[PDB]
Amino acid sequence: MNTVPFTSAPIEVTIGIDQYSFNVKENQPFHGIKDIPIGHVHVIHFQHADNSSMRYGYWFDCRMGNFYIQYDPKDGLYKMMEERDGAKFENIVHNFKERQMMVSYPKIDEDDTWYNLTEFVQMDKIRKIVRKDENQFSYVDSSMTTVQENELSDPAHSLNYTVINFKSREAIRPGHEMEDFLDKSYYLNTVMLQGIFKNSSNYFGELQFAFLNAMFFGNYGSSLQWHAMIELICSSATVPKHMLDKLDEILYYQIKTLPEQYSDILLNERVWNICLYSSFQKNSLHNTEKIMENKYPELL
Amino acid sequence: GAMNSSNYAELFNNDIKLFVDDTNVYRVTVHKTFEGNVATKAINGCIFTLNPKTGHLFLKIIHTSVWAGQKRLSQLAKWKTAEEVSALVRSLPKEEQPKQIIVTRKAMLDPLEVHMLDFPNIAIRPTELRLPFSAAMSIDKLSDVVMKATEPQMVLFNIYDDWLDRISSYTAFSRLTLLLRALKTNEESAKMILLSDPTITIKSYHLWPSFTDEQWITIESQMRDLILTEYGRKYNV
Ligand SMILES: CC[C@H](CO)NC(=O)c1ccc(N)cc1
Repeated sequence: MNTVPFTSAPIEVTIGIDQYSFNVKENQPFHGIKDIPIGHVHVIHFQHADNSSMRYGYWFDCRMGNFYIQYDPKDGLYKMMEERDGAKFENIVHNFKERQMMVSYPKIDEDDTWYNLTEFVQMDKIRKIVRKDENQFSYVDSSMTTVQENELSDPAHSLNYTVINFKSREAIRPGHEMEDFLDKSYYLNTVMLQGIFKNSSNYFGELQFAFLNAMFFGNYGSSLQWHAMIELICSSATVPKHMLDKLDEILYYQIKTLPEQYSDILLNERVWNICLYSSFQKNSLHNTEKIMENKYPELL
Repeated sequence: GAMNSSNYAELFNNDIKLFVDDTNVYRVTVHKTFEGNVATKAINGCIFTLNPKTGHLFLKIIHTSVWAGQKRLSQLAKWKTAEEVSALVRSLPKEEQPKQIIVTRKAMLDPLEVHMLDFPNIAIRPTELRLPFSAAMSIDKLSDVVMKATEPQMVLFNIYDDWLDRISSYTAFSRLTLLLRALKTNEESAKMILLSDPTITIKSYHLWPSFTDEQWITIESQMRDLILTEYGRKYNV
């Protein structure tokens, strides 16, 4: 079990760690989060009490370094940093634990939610979507735009998701215009899976990361990317059976976890009705269709 | 964006543009089978592709053999239309290629956009006008060449005959749409109007009769009467 210590908490803030959150008051003696499960990526995220504008946070994997949080009064945010002196870090953490100065990652033993949401998400792939190679962790916030959003403006601060565009020469083979537009299997299986992602695990990883950035930061470009990656599968007549079964599980846990009050802005009516009721895969997503019909029947 | 009453003079400026109407591409007769079921029989159709400034009509005749063995023909018809328009554009010299293509039905937007990905600088546009180009097959010479075709064929016409020698494109298009609207609302009466006086003839190289300027005014008046009437006979007013 790993730890992310905080130097202090000078401004009142709601701190999230994966799907959990807790309020910290201005200058409340607070020093961090302990008992963080090893083996998963994690996200630690922030919403200031004075400006609910800009949720922001850091994707990290404790196996890649010792990370801590320190508030910067000049830039006005909590910053993740890496401590390279391992003895200094063990000592700081042990002292804060002895003082009972860290809250517990509050995982219920039965609960596989975080695993199910991050099954295919890897830090190395996150770091290629969020380019900042001098840090081992990755900053994301509500306002960052995607490469594809910039094509339709600061490149260093962009989400380099894989561009998907159904009306593009990449998606459409000369001479198969109708065929490839109405059945996207060649775009899915040859262009994207074999060509760009190499395997379905990397495809699902990017899909899962896009959803999590949509959910945790309200990042609109990430929501667009999540839906496009769903629609590309559902609009393909030929999809490996194991991919359909895994997609159903992936989406089930995403819909299960989504805040009920955010479904109006995070779910695209057209994509979901097309995917569940009109597409080639309308009958292949049983778990997802059942939870969608019982939890968000209005959308449909 | 969409073409409508507010940007109507744009049709007659000096940017090359084409209307594409696909309503006569897939045509069928519906009939009973020996068993008392219903079946369709396709008949030859056509793509109506019109330059509204010059009157040049690229009439691509769609022979029934294109449908043999195909499924979902009404959907295929849109894609076949887009394929043929894209082939037409590629066949023209660069300086003759349109800068905009306006489709009369919004369901043509995606098929044409996909077939024209190669041409990022040609705008594909819908329209809010309810243009009467479906009535093109009420023009006898156009109907005749479509029905007689035994293979795929492109036939070029000027749908304005020689009108542009005496009137502007705006006026020619207005006359064209009035004639087609009339033919669409009441084909029998519309055609009676156009051909009643046997002394006025259709030249071999023309589609419409050789009316004098004064006779066109009378003709146009009779067509507006027809359209308003049928609008009464139809709504009882
Ligand atoms: C940092 C939050 C955690 C909650 O368990 N510790 C305390 O709240 C706390 C307060 C005072 C102490 N002397 C030690 C601990």
